[PDB]
Amino acid sequence: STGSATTTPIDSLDDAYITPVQIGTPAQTLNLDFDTGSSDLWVFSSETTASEVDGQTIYTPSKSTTAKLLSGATWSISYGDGSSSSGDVYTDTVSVGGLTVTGQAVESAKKVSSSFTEDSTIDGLLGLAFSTLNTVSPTQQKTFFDNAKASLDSPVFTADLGYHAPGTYNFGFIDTTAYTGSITYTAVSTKQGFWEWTSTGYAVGSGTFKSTSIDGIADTGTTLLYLPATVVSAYWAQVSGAKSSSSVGGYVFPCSATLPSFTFGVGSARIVIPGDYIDFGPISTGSSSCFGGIQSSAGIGINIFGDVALKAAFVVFNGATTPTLGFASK
Ligand SMILES: CCN(CC)C(C)=N
Repeated sequence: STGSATTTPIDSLDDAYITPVQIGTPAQTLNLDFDTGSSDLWVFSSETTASEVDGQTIYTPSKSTTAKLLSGATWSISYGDGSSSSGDVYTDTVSVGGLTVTGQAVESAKKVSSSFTEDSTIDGLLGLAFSTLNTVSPTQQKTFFDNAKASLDSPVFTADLGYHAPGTYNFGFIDTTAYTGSITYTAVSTKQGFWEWTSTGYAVGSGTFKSTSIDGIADTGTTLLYLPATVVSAYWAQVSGAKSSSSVGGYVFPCSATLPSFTFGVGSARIVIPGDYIDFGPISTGSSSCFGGIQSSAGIGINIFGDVALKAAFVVFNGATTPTLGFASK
């Protein structure tokens, strides 16, 4: 089997991407944030504290003939940005782009933190990291991908995120029309439960390539590109007036600037992030100070190849017995 679903930016800045997902019988369609940095599929629901729902579409398990309470199971998750959610668990039929999994754990939120409430466009998350990170207790549950894998034509999914435009998540096949050149594959460590790999270096604009190992994670659920302070300083040094602002919480730059590109290495291959991808707009409405799309990972403990990096590539998440990651230009 295969599946193919369009993913759409939630706003004009590509702050996140939502993908429609069918849950239950008859189908209830929710728009979920596909997140290769976590491993829980959770949704706003009829059980979510009413004051914490503001415009989201909810899953109502009592209206699904295939929903079954997973007795005794609870979940609780907190993300790198300080947000969180928790609740109980149902199993139900879940379909993405024509690919159907029966008996999928659907984690129903009883509580969500303010940033989720405040984002009316995201009805929940669909985790695509390794199932070892799944938070369901006392019996850990599998991701949608892990459940689907044996049925797929090939045990892979691909992320093709758009810049200020829709893109595609495919399951079970590689669309050879969706990228240019060849796909370069690179080794993955699953030791931390992430799609963790090592970039071979970077360049800033038309500058020379610096060969240096940068261990990090491919994370569709993170907006920006978080890299070591040395690398980030070298980038912003090429932008007149750019500075790190503790009050704003990162590097900012004059909105009048033209940003240089940023290149990252994948083996001997190179992925080029155009300068415009690194512009996240005024820090507040009407400001002439703009927020940078490349930021320091120094306070995080891990480097993160988030959407800013991934949207510059066609990315293969290869879930074979020994997983690997593939990157192609597009
Ligand atoms: C987990 C990231 N997130 C969704 C974009 C929020 C609202 N905190």
